Amino acid sequence: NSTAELEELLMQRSLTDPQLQAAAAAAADFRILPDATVIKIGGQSVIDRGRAAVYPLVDEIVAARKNHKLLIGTGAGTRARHLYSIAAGLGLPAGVLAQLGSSVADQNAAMLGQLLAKHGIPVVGGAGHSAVPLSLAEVNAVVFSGMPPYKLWMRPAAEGVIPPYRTDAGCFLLAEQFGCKQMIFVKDEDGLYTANPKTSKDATFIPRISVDEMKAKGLHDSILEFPVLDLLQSAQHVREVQVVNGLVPGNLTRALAGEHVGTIITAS
Amino acid sequence: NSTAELEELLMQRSLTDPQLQAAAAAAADFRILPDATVIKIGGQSVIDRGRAAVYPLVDEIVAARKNHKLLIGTGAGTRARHLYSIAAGLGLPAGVLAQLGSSVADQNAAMLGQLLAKHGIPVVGGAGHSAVPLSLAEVNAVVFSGMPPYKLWMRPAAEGVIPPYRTDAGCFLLAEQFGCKQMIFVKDEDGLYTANPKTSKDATFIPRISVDEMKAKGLHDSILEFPVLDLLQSAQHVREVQVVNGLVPGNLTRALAGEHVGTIITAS
Amino acid sequence: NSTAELEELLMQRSLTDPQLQAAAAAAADFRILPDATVIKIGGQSVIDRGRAAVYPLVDEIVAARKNHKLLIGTGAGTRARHLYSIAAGLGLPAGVLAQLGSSVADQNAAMLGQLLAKHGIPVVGGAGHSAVPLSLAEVNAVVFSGMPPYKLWMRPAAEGVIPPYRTDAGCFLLAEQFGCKQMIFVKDEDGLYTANPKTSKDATFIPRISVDEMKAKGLHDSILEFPVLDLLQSAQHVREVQVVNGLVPGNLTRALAGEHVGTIITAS
Amino acid sequence: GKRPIRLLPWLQVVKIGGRVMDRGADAILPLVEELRKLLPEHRLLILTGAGVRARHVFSVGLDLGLPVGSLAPLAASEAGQNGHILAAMLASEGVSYVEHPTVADQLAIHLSATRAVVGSAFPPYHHHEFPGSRIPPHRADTGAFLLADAFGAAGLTIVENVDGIYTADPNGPDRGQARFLPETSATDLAKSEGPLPVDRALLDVMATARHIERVQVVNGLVPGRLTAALRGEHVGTLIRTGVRPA
Amino acid sequence: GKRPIRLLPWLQVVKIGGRVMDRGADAILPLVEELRKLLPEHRLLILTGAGVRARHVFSVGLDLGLPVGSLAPLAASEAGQNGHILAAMLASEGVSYVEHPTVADQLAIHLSATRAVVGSAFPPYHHHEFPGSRIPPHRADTGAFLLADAFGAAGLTIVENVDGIYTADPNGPDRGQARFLPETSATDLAKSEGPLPVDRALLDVMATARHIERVQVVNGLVPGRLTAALRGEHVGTLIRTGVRPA
Amino acid sequence: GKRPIRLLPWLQVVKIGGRVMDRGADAILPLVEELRKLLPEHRLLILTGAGVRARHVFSVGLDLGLPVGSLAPLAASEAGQNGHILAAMLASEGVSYVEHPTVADQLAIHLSATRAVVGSAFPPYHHHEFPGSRIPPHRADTGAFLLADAFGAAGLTIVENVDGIYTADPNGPDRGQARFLPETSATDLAKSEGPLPVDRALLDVMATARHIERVQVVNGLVPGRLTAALRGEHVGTLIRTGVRPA
Ligand SMILES: Nc1ncnc2c1ncn2[C@@H]1O[C@H](COP(=O)(O)OP(=O)(O)OP(=O)(O)O)[C@@H](O)[C@H]1O
Ligand SMILES: Nc1ncnc2c1ncn2[C@@H]1O[C@H](COP(=O)(O)OP(=O)(O)OP(=O)(O)O)[C@@H](O)[C@H]1O
Ligand SMILES: Nc1ncnc2c1ncn2[C@@H]1O[C@H](COP(=O)(O)OP(=O)(O)OP(=O)(O)O)[C@@H](O)[C@H]1O
Ligand SMILES: Nc1ncnc2c1ncn2[C@@H]1O[C@H](COP(=O)(O)OP(=O)(O)OP(=O)(O)O)[C@@H](O)[C@H]1O
Ligand SMILES: Nc1ncnc2c1ncn2[C@@H]1O[C@H](COP(=O)(O)OP(=O)(O)OP(=O)(O)O)[C@@H](O)[C@H]1O
Ligand SMILES: Nc1ncnc2c1ncn2[C@@H]1O[C@H](COP(=O)(O)OP(=O)(O)OP(=O)(O)O)[C@@H](O)[C@H]1O
Ligand SMILES: [Cl-]
Ligand SMILES: [Cl-]
Ligand SMILES: [Cl-]
Ligand SMILES: [Mg+2]
Ligand SMILES: [Mg+2]
Ligand SMILES: [Mg+2]
Repeated sequence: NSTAELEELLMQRSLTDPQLQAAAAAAADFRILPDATVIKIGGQSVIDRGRAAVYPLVDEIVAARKNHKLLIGTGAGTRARHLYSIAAGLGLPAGVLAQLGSSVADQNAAMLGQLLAKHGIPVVGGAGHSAVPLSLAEVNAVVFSGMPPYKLWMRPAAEGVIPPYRTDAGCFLLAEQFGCKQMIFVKDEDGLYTANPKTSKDATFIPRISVDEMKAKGLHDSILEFPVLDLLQSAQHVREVQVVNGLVPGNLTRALAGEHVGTIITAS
Repeated sequence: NSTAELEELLMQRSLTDPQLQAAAAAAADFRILPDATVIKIGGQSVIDRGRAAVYPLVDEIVAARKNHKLLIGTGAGTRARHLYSIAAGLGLPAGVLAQLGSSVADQNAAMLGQLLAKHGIPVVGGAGHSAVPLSLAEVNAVVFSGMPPYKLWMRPAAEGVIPPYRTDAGCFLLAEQFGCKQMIFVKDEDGLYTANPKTSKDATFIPRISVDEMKAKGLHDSILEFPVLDLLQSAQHVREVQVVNGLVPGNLTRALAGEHVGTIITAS
Repeated sequence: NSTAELEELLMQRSLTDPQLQAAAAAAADFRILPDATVIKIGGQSVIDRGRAAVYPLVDEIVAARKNHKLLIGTGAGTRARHLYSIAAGLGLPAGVLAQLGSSVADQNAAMLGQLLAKHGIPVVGGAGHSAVPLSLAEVNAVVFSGMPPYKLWMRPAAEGVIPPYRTDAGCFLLAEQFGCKQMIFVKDEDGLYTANPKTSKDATFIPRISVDEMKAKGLHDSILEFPVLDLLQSAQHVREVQVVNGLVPGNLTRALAGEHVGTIITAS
Repeated sequence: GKRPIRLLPWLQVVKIGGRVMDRGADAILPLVEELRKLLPEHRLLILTGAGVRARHVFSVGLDLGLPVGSLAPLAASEAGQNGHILAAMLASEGVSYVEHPTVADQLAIHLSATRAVVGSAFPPYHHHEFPGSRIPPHRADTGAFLLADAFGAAGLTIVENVDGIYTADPNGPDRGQARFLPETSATDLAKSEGPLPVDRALLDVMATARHIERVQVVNGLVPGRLTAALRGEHVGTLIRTGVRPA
Repeated sequence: GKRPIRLLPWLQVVKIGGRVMDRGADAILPLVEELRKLLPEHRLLILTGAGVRARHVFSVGLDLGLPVGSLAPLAASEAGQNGHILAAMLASEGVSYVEHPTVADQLAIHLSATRAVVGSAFPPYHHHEFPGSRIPPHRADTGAFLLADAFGAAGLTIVENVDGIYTADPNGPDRGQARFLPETSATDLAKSEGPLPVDRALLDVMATARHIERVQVVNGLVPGRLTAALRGEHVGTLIRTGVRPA
Repeated sequence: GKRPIRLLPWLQVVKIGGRVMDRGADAILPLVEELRKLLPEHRLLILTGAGVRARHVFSVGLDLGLPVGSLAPLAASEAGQNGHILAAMLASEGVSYVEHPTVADQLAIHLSATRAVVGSAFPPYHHHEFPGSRIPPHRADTGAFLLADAFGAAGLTIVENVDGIYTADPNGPDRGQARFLPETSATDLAKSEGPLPVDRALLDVMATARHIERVQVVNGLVPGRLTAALRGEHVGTLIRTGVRPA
């Protein structure tokens, strides 16, 4: 379908028209930041734990940016869960909770950024303004808060008022829409298990699994926000993700070097 | 006239006083960004044409910034003309149309900037914050929207509600007030002709001409917003401009190298 | 006191509890920008004097940033005193005057920044976003306005409506809270004297003095905002300051090189 | 437990299609006069869609290969410009355009200050838009509904350039087979394939709605239908969301 | 000469403790109902404190070694979230949350638009917080008073989770020795050592106050006490600031 | 066709000279009292000029060699500070200072919320100021007129520290030859050389005006003249713009 056929459809049809949708699908595919890696630093799993968890990861970030462009997003953690509990008890809707949780991820980005400032790494709003930092060997990394911007327009879950799209989904969608080469989630477990390893004695480690396989095992909502798995299956650019343990020294460095630590989750 | 005479006048007279005006005219002249070049990328003439026009110019920008500091402003184009038509049909004044047109130049700056982000080149508000980008060999260029900030305070034309000061004037005044060394307008024609080359069979190319000569030929409003020619005659720093064809491969690169492609319009 | 004892106190006690205060005092001490120097450029003493004072200091800043990370804050000066006089005559409170004075320090930061833009040095809001500039040899410095952000929440003085915390205090608190290594106040006198050298014939120069010694001599409010001396005695990171004459060529360069020009004021 | 509270239960939300605005003064002036007469009757949040200019920026953006997250904020700009145009025509009545963060956090105080405000119907998904289609999914209809339902508003009325939803595009190739649908459910529409005058994502967010029980699509080119729809009169297509009433 | 003029002499300022908000619906819903009934009686600036979430971010921040200027804006965020929660519950009455710069420069127009606004009680000291303690000094009580006195407001009432000030922490280890103080001076409190339910910095800014003569601390968990305090009735602890009346 | 519509036809715009504000309480307090009594009579946009502090920043800026585009925003800051001072004195009446983007896009809702707002008369030309003179051309008088005419306001009144326009500076060297001009045209003034109490650029924008037919310059140091001018009474210099009435 030529550009001419696409423009005619774009002008004459509703965007809902399947013929228009199909013509747009044939458009060229440009990756905005193809050589960058998006990293999510867990709020509850990492930053909430303080210096014992955060200081080693600061060292890894400083070492890794010598050879890797990094987009580092922060989670929210226990203070967001407290806000969610207060607001949910008041009957407030998901859109209001979404705004509250964003403030907590901002706090964590500020604390992490202040530990990195002397290394030249700034705190930015998001990947939209990472162009100059990522082009400088002196910096080559940025920190941002991982919450998506939906705010009051957050789509609610089928049940309950907890926002379904939180910092895992925010960071993933940033990797996807900027066409980044890699998405790494930094948590407090080695990876995916057959059961929650914190509340199960004999869970088995899973090095590699597809989204479909996860759902068939009953793991749709385990170590990642389960909306992320659905977004992953729809993604154009980021078709797999890696989940690693930020509490193991060097795990992030080794993941960036191509070592298969943790669990690789594939769209297909 | 000493600084003392100027300060006495500044304190005792109205700013309208010719004696005060003349004393201020004798002040020193500081150029803020003397080694930068301002480039306007046409909206209708270039960006509206899509990849066939834009992709080659992205390549030229990336190649040119290795040796030239660049301030790259974007035009608006057909979407602004649609907005102008809607608003003019409603009887809205020039100041309101001015605000509408700014949004379109912002769109074009965003699209061009996203193609340049992986090369380290940011999208900024304007030249006011280009200091660090322009000092880095890795970047050495910025993209901004070319519309002036007048908004509702836009001075209207003598006739009609179309804002007279659009992206040509915005980019020129930026070059002038930052004391840049060169102003290049990138359009879709080789330069100025004796008549509109799109709607005239036998127009003749004009390599070099003064503002006065243009007016005497009836070309006051041809390839540039005609207010720009008047601003050019009043300019302190940028006393000539160059108009080149962005659709000819390498034309921008060759203009930056000092080759006299296109048309040079001089204030005198 | 372990982290566990601190967290229990933080959850169970009022922040006013002396036991909680003492436990927090034992926390680790992180310096955010330990290798940077904060410099205050006086408004009335320097910038208000024009090119004869400002141009030589621009040269020193450009030369000094080759070897020193610089956080350069601007004072306000005579235009702020005019605003203070107008507003005080109207009975407006200190909080309102504080907002007015901030605009003047912003003006001075803009003028100084425009003289430095071609050298790659940006004007920023404050030290919070100086990470990337300070990591680049091409830049290695930023300019900001020195007024604190208290605005309407300014604590008033015991007598009168003049805001007690102005650009000296703003710059000092920035040096203190980012853990910078050095704080230099650039004024229009060689340093501290036994009396105001402008209005006293036989004042004696003081090369080094403590805050306590200053108060005992009746110099609590002389060459620095007297609240600064009290803040200096409470500081964790910046326990002395240096006051130098910006009108003496090279004085700032020599202070940054460790030469004991001017007066060193110590907390103890 | 129970559904969340209604933040602004007295609010009426009206979404104006961008293609209605595209028609210029011929369509806008009658609509502005009808809105003027509605100000004393309702507390109105008026939200504008994007229209044809978003199609053009999609044409350029797709030609440049840009992803869907890049196209979303570009289209949203056009909805905002339509809102500025509409608000300007109502300025003498005390109506102004307000931004997303003001809509999200201060709509209450603004509707205490004046009878109506105008904003953009496009939601702030932008570079965090969902992947899958190269056309941004969460458009003006979807954003207007998300907002109306989050607020617990009294209703959402969609103002179109057609009478409502048909069984085929009433201006398209199969226009001869198009039958008007006075009443339908979001679930029934979602299970259908073919074009609609409303976002397909609208049907998805209707399935998770917590307050809004029905949305009427009415022809803004027929004076009086918006007024009638805001009184609950059936003059267009009624879409049942699946929210059950007390 | 004379003291500065009163900018908003008809204003009543109410500071809601963050630990009151921490109690959730059980405490917030009665407070929201009392505030609803006060809207027609007073022109209210409602300011929220931070509460327990600020203690947690202090725990993490101090563990990371961050200075007091870094902890101040982190705690202020929590006060702002409490304000957004409270404003949402009052949105149907026309109440919205407003930011610091709006509070500082446009409070007049906003209280002309609606009967009450909500904001953060924490002052914008942030990275310019004073050194000395590792716990940020200028907290919610201090910011609320600075604002109220700068405006020349008619009063400031502090809403606590206790009846007022005691001679010891009424929930702490020496709770058995705690005697209730119906009335005290800021100077007398300042010369005392031991915990208080109000910032120690509050006592300092009271010493330089120019208008506010008394501040009452009342139990927000007892319905009606806020209403009584706003009428000058003595239902908690009265703090005399040292400002002398005409 | 026809001239553009009037956006705010019921608006009265008042420009207060910066040199009037420079006189301090002696001039401001009587002006504030007169403005207070005008609030119930008119819907006022009050715009402040820059005054002497802009002359000082011009002195420093020109000594540093800065171009005219750098001096324009520096002078505009001083007009904004004058606006903040004036608004503070009127805060108890519900009046606040509003920024340029609020003036440009939300003036309607703000004048629905309160009877008057204060803003800066300086236009946002800033670094895009026209070259030619080293003194920024588009100053307070010019910005106030551009705004008033763009809005289609009912009038613009300029409040000066002199009775109006003379044939020479009434406080200058040729003050002995200065004859008062009760009435003049912008074109006649433009063809004259010599100082004026209004920007020369004001005369240029009057030539392209679309609504405002006359602007009166009155002495703000004489109580009552502003009140009279807002009722169309001739108490100063009337400037005819060249706009023709129906
Ligand atoms: N099958 C499973 N395998 C591994 N982990 C699991 C599984 N099921 C549940 N989990 C739990 O999921 C948690 C990861 O979610 P968590 O919210 O901690 O991540 P996070 O990034 O810290 O979130 P936030 O950033 O929002 O705080 C782990 O702490 C782990 O205990
Ligand atoms: N005498 C002439 N010589 C050359 N070109 C002329 C002449 N007269 C008219 N033109 C036309 O002027 C046009 C340039 O204006 P145009 O608006 O396209 O520039 P632009 O930078 O794309 O504007 P914008 O950026 O606002 O879209 C050319 O397309 C050309 O057809
Ligand atoms: N004992 C003293 N020794 C030295 N200087 C003194 C003494 N007492 C008073 N001064 C005066 O203090 C002044 C320094 O204060 P000044 O306000 O000029 O600094 P500044 O940084 O320019 O302030 P701002 O930046 O707010 O304009 C000097 O000009 C000096 O005349
Ligand atoms: N099944 C259908 N029923 C009715 N109209 C349809 C149908 N399918 C397609 N259409 C077309 O959709 C058009 C409306 O287009 P669209 O919804 O894109 O405009 P809009 O809602 O004004 O735009 P925006 O979403 O930017 O506000 C109608 O004119 C009609 O031709
Ligand atoms: N002398 C005292 N009198 C009364 N209460 C005290 C005293 N000393 C300590 N407290 C304790 O202080 C508690 C109130 O805590 P705090 O003031 O920190 O909460 P808050 O004011 O809601 O918080 P925020 O300052 O964030 O608004 C009371 O519940 C009480 O246990
Ligand atoms: N022809 C004239 N007629 C009247 N006044 C004149 C004339 N020429 C000069 N002036 C002088 O202009 C002065 C007013 O100055 P100016 O207009 O700069 O102040 P302003 O309007 O308050 O300033 P701003 O433009 O910042 O608001 C008068 O006091 C008068 O001395
Ligand atoms: Cl769709
Ligand atoms: Cl002039
Ligand atoms: Cl304390
Ligand atoms: Mg539609
Ligand atoms: Mg308390
Ligand atoms: Mg004047």
